[PDB]
Amino acid sequence: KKEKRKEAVKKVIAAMTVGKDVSSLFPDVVNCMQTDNLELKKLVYLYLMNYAKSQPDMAIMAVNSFVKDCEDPNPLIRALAVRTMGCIRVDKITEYLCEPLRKCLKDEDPYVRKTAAVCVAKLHDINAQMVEDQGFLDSLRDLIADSNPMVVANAVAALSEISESHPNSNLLDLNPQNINKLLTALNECTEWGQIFILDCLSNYNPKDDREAQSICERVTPRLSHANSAVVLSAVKVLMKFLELLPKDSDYYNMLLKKLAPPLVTLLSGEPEVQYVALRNINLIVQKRPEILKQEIKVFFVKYNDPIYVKLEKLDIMIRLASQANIAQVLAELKEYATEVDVDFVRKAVRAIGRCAIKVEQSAERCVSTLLDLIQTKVNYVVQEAIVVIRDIFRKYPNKYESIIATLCENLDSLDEPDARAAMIWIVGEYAERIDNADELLESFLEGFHDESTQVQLTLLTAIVKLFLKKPSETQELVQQVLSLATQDSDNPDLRDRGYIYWRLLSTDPVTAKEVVLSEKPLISEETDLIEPTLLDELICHIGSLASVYHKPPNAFV
Amino acid sequence: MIGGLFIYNHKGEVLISRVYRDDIGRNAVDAFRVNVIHARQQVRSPVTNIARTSFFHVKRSNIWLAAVTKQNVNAAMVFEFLYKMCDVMAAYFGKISEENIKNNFVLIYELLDEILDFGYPQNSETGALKTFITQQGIKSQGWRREGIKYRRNELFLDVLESVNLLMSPQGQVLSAHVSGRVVMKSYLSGMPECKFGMNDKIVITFHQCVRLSKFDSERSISFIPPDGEFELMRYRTTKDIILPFRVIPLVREVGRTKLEVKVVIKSNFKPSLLAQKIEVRIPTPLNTSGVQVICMKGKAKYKASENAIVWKIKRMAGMKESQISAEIELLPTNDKKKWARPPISMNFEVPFAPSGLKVRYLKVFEPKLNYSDHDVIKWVRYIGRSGIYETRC
Amino acid sequence: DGMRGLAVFISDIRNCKSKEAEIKRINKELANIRSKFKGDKALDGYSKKKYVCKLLFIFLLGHDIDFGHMEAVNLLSSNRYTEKQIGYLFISVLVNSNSELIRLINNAIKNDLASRNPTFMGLALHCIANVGSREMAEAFAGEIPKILVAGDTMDSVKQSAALCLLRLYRTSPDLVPMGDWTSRVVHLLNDQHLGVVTAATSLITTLAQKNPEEFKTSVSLAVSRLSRIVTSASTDLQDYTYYFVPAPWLSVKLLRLLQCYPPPEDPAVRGRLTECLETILNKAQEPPKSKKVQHSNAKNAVLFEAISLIIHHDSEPNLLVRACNQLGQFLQHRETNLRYLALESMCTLASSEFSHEAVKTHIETVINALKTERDVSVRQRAVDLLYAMCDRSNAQQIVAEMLSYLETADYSIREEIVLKVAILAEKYAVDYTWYVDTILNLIRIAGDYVSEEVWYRVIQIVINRDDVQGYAAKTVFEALQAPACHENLVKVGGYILGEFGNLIAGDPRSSPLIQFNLLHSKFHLCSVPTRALLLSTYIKFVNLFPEVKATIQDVLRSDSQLKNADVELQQRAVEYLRLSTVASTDILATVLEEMPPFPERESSILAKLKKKK
Amino acid sequence: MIRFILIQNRAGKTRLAKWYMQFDDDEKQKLIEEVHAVVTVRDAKHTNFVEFRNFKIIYRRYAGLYFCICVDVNDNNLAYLEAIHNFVEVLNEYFHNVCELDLVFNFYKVYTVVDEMFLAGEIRETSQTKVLKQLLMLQSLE
Repeated sequence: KKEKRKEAVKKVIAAMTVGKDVSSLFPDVVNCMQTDNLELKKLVYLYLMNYAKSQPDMAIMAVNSFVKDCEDPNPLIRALAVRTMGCIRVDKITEYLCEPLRKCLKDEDPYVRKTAAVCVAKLHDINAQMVEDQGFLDSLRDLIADSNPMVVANAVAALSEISESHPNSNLLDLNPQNINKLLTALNECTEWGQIFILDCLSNYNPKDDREAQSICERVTPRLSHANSAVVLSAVKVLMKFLELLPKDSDYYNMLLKKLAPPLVTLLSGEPEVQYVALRNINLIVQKRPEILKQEIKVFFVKYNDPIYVKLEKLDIMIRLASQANIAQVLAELKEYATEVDVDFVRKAVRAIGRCAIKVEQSAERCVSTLLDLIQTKVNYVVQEAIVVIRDIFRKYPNKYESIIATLCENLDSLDEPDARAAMIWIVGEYAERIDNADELLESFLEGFHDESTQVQLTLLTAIVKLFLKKPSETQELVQQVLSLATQDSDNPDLRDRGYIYWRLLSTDPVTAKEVVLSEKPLISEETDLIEPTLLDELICHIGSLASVYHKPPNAFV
Repeated sequence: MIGGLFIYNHKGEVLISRVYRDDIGRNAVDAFRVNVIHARQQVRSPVTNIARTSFFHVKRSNIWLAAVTKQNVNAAMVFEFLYKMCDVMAAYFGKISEENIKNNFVLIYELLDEILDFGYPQNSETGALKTFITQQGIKSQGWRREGIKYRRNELFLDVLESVNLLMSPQGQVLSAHVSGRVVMKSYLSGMPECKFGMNDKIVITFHQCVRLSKFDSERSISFIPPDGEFELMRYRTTKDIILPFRVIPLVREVGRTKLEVKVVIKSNFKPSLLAQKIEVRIPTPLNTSGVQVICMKGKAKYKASENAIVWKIKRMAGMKESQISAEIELLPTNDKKKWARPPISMNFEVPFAPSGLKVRYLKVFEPKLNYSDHDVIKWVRYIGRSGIYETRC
Repeated sequence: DGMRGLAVFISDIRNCKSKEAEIKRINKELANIRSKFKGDKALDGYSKKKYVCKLLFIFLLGHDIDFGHMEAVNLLSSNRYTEKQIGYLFISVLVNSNSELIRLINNAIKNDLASRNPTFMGLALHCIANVGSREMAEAFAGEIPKILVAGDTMDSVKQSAALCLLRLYRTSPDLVPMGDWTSRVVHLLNDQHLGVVTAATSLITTLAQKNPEEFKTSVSLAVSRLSRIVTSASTDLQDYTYYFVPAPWLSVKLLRLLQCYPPPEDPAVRGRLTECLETILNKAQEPPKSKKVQHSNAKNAVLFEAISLIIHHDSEPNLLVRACNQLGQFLQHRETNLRYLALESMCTLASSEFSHEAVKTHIETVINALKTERDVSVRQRAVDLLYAMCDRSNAQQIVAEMLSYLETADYSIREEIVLKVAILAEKYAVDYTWYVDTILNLIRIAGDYVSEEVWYRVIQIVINRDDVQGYAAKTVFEALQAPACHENLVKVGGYILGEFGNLIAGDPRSSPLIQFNLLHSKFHLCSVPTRALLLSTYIKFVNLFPEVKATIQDVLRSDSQLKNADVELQQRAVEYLRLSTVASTDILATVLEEMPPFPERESSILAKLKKKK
Repeated sequence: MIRFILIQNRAGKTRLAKWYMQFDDDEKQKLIEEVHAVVTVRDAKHTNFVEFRNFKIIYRRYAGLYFCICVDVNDNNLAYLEAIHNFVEVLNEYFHNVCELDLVFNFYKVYTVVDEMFLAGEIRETSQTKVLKQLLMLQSLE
C-alpha cells in the first residue's frame, strides 16, 4: 500500500501545483508523514512547502510531527525537518524551533549543520529580540571554524544577513587569525561559498601594510569560473584594500598589471553577465583610470551583443578614449552610424560629440565626421547631431558657428524635445548674428503648452536673452512669454523662474544684462562624472546592486 | 539573499512560484508581469528597479525566469545562479519547454529546495545533488516446427476493439471502458524479425516471446509471430477514445393516452468510410398495444416479444443524420408504472478502430531469404465491433 | 441531399499533417476549383453550390481568396432557395470593389425584393444589412421604408426591414429622410407578434437618440406595452416567457427607449410608468419562481434596466429610495456578476442628489467588498463607487481606506487610485493640514506612480493657503531626512523649504545649515529637473538665510555646477552665482520675495483623470 | 448594439467569426487573439462582463466553446449574456447537440442561425420555438 500512497501523494502535490486548492486533503498528507521511505517524506514536505512559503497558517498544526521527525537518524530527513519548521513565519515557531535547533547545530553531518545555519538566518528574520538570538549568534561564530566548507559558507552568509542590525556591533565577526581561517575556507570552499565569504571579508579592515599585502596576495589567485560573481567580488575586495602607498614596494604596479587582464576577460560571458561586468568596469575606470589604459580594443561592440550591452560598451569606450585612440574610435563610430537601432545610433552619434569635448586635439576630425554623418539626411540622426553641436558650441566658442546652416539644410522634421531645446538655445545665444532669431522665437510661441518642461524653460531663457541683446525691436515678445509662462502655466519651478526674470528686467536692466548674458565658463571636458564621495562609497559595493544601479544602498532597500 | 523566484510563459501565466523572503508577494508577480511581459516602449534591461524591488530576469526559449530580490543582492551572483540552474535542468530533464515544466512540478520544487534555501544559492554540482534528490523527472520528446514455408504471402491484421458507454439522458457521458484484443495470422517462411509500428498514447497478458522492456520509445517492438490465430494481449485506453455514434433520445410523456419518443443517431467519424449493420433497440413500456414508427433512414419494426422497438440501418456514411419518431399507444394502467426508465441500447460495427489506433509502420526483415520489406504485399482490414453500447433515456 | 463532398473535403483538410501538407492540399483544391470555373459545362446547381461553399470555407479557414466571385452572383439568379442562401452568404462574407459587380448585385437584390416569398425578401434584407455600404444605402434608401409600411408583408420581413433601416441609418445617417413612414413605424410599435415589436423598438430607440422630435408619440405606447407585458398572466404568451420571466429582452429594449426620452408629459402615463416600475421592483423582491440561474438573470436584467431608467428620470423619490435599497441588498449577493452590476449601478446612482445619504449608508459594505472582492474588476468598481459617494463628512474614512488599498494593490492600476485620492483630498478637506499629510502619504507610498501634476497641486495649495504653510514646511522637513524618499518628495521639499524656510528657523534644531546640508545631500543623486529646482531653492536661501550665504556660494561655484554638461543646470548656476555676487541687497530682496498665489485654474488633475479614462 | 459575435474554443481556433462593423484585415486577427487571451485567463469564480479597450465583451463558456459577444459600454450586460444563452439553446435544440464538429461541418447553417437571431447588430428575434419553426420551414424547402 506504500506505493499507492506515494502515487496519491504525488498526484495531490501535482494538483496543488496546478492551482486548485487541496486544503481538504491536508490531514491525509499530515498523517502520511509517518513513514519510512525518504522519498515519501520528502514529497510530503514539498507539499507542505507549497502552502508554507506562500501563505503559512494551515501547516502550523504539524509542529508535533516536525519535532518528532527532527530526531530521525538520517541527516537528510533531519535537515529537511529543521528547514520545514523554520520556514513557517509564525509567532509560535520560535518556541517549537529553539530547542531542536541547539542540538541541530552540533549534528554529526555537514549538510545538517548547513541547513541549521540557514535556519538560524531564517529565524533571525522574524521574531529575533530575546537573548536566544544573541546566543545563537555567538554560537555561529564558533561554528565558523569547522572542517566542512559548506557549513562555514552558510554560517558566514547567516552572519552577513544578521548584521543588518547594527547596535554598536563590529559586524558580530572578525578576530585575530580569523582571516587565516577565512582564506583557508577559500582554499577548499565551493564557488558560492567563495562569493559569500569574500563579500563578508570585504567588510573587514586592514591594520598594517603587511597584513593587507598578505590578504591581497592570498585573494588574487581565486579568479574562478562562476561568471562575474567571484571575480567581481575579488576585484571589489582588492580595490577596497588599495591602502598600499604609491611610493612603496613594487606590488601596486604589479597588482594593477595582474588585475587588468582578468577584468578584461569578464566581457566574454552571457549578455547579462556582460551588462553587470560592464557597469562595474565603468565604475572602476571612473575611479582608477590606470587599469584599462591600453585595453580599449575589447570594448568595441560587435553584432552579437544586445542593446544594453551595446550602450554600455559605448559609454565605457567614451570613458577610455584619448588622443592616441581617436582614429579607431571615430572609425568604429562611423561604422556604428548605420546600425538602424534608434537608441544605439543616437548614442553612437552623441559619442562623436562627447569624444570631441573630451579630446581637444581632434576637434576638427570629430567635426568632419559629424558633418559627413549629417549628410545622411536622417531625421533622428540629424536631431541628435544638432544636440551634439549645441554641446560643442559651449566648449569651443565662435569657431564652428557656420555648421548650423549646413545642419539646418536637413532639419525637415523637429520632434525630439532635446533637439528642440538645442535649436532654441543655439538661436537664442547667437541672437546678435541670426537675423531671423526674432521670427524663429515668435514661431515657437504657438504651441508653448503641451511641451516638455525643459523645452519651455530653455525657450524662456532664450527669449529673455534675445530681449537683452535686442531690446528695442522685441519688447513685445518677451512680455508674450513672461505673461504666458508666469500666469497661464502651472509649474512652480517654471513660474518662479519666470517671476525671477520679470523682476530682473523691471528692477535694474544693467544687472539683468550683467547676469543673464554673462560670459559663462566652458564645459571643461566634462565626461559625465560621478561625485567623488558617491564614487568612493560605491567602490565599497562593487559586487552588489549598488554598482549596477550606480546608487548608494541607502537610496533603495 | 534571493527574495523569490518565478517562471513565466509567453502569455505571462506563472507556471511555478517559490517565495523565500516575507516582503515579496503577489504584488511583485503582477509588477514583473506588467513591466516586462506587457512592455510597450521601455528599453530592455535585465535588472529593473520598480517599487523599491529589484527584478532580475533571464530569457530562455519561450520561458521567462525571474529572480525577484528586495535587498542589496550580489548583482551578478543571481545571474550566475540562474545559469547554473538552467544547466542543472538541462542535465536532468533536457531542454526547457512548457510540457516539461507542466509535467515535472515535483522535480522542479525539489530541485529549488535543494539548490536554494532562504535565498543562498548552495552547491549546484550535478553529482553532489544527484544523491540528494530522490525524485526523477519525466521527459516527453513462440515455438514453430522446422521448415515452415508459405508459397503465398497471406497475413492477417485485425484490430478488434470493444466500445462501452453509458451517457446521461441530458447528453453527458458518465463512464466508458474498452476491452481490445488483437488477432493475427502469420503465413510466413523462415525466421524473420517483424517490426510493428503503432502510436501507443497509453500505458498498459503479453505473449512469452513479447518483450516490453523498450516499449516506452514509440513502439520499438520486436517479436517472433507464431503460426495460426492467437490473441496478442489485453489493453484499455480511455484518454483517447473516438465514440462512433451518439444517441440523443428526446422522450415525452404527453398524457396517458399516447407516448412520444424521439431518438436521433448522429455519426461523428470520417465520411470516407461507411459503418455497417447499425442496430438501435428502443425499449417500449409494457402497456403498448399497437404502435406506428416512421424512419427517415432504413426501416424499423416492433418486437412485442422483446417489448422493444428494433431499428436497423443497412449502411450509412459518416456525419449523416437519421430520424426515428414513434407514436406509442399507452394503456391507462393503474399507477406506479414510470416505464422503469430503460436505457437506449444500440449495436453496430465500424471499419475503423474506435480508439483511433492506426498502424504506423510494418517492416519485415528475413535474415535467410533476404527479401525487402516492401516486397510483402498486404492490405489491412479493420473490424471494429460494438459491445453493450447503451445510452440512458 | 444537397452536397456530401464538402464533408469529405473538410475531413481531409482537418485531420491532416503539419501546416505544409494542409497548404499543399488547399492549394490543390484551389487549382481544382480554378479549373472547374474556367470553361467546361459547370452549370449544374449542385456543383456550383459545392464549389462556392468549398471556396468560402477556404476563405474562413485563414487563406486569402480573390477569385471565383462572379459565380456568387451567378447563383442568385436562380429559383432554388439553398443556392440563393449560399450566394448571399458568399456576398456577405467576401466583398469586392468592381462597379459592374456591385451594380449587378444591386440589380439582383432589387429583383429579389419584388417577390411574393418572405424567404427571398428575408435573404435580400440580410444581405443588405449584414455588410453595409454607401452604394447600397444610395440604391435602397427608398425601398426598405416602402416595405416597413403596413402592406401585405409577413412579420419576418418586417423585422428584417426594420433592422435593415436601422443599419442604413447607422452607416448613412444623411440618406434616410423622415417622410410619411415615421407614423407608420410608431403604429408598428403596438402591433401583434413580439419580434416585430423588438425590431421596431430598436429602430425607434436609435432614431429617437438621433432625432427626438419625430417620435414624441412613442413614449405612451411604450409605457402601455411595458405595463401590459410586466403583469399580464402567469402563463400567457407561452412562446416568449423566457423561464417564467415574460420577454426580458423586449422589456429591456422598452425601458431603454423610455430612457432615451424625458419624463412623460401626460400625468396618466407617468402614473402608469410609476406603477409598472413599482410592480417590477416588487416582483424582483419576491422569491424566485425557479431555482435555475437563468430566471435570476432575466429578472435581474429587467430590474437593472428599470433602475437605470429611474436614475435617468431622477423624478420619483420613493422609487429612488427603493432602488437604492435593492442595490444595497444586491451588494451582498452570492453571485459575482450581480455584485459587479450592483456596484456599477450604484456608482451611477450616487450622483443623484435625492439618494446621496442612502448611498452613504452602505459605505461599510462597499469598503468590505473593496477589501475582499478577490477579483480585479470588482475592486476597481468598488473604488469608483467609493469615489462617487465621498462628501465633506466622509472624506477622512474613504481616503484612508483608499490609501490602505493603494498600499497593497497591483501596480497596473496604481495611478487611477492616487489621482482619485489626490482629487478627493483637494476637494473635500476641512483643514488643509490633512490635505498636505495625504499628499505626502501618496508621495511616500506610491512615489513612482503619482502624477506629473499632483505635486504641482500640493505646491499650489501650500503657496495659496498661507494657513498650512508652517505645518507643510515642518512635515516636509521631517519627511526628507528619512533614508529612502522618492525624488517627488525631494522636489516638493526643495520648493517648500525654499519658499517657507523661515517658519522653521525659530527652532534651533532646524537651523538653515542643517536644511541646506540635507538638501545638498539629496542634490547629488537626482535627475536634471530636480537639480534645477534645488538650485532655485539655493538661490532663495541666499537672501532668505544670509547666514549660509558663504556655504551656498561655495556650493554653486565649484566645477560640478558651473561646468555642468547640461544647459539648464549650467545656466541656473551661473545666473545664481552672479546674483549672489552682485549683492546689491536691493535687487536680490526684490526678485526672490513675492511668489504671488496661483490663480484658480481648471484643476488639471480632473482633466487628466478624464482624459486617461 | 452588438459589435461582433465569436465562437472560439480552448485551443484558439475561431469556429464562427461575425463582425458587425468593418475592421482591418490585421485588426480582426489582433482582436481575435486578444479576446482569446483575455477569456482564457479567467475562470468560474469571475465576472462574465470582462471589459477591454473602449468596449466590453460578454463571454460565457459552453462545453468546449467560448461564446463571446462584444457590446457598447452603454449597452446592458445581463440581457446580452442571456441572449448568448438563448443562442446556445437554439443551437442545442437544432443540432440536437452542440459541438465544434457540427459548427465546422455546418458553418453556413450557423451563419443563417446567427443572422436569424442577430441582424444588423441587434437582437432580431427572441423566442426559440418561433425561430425553430421558421428555420424548419426554411430547411425542407428546396
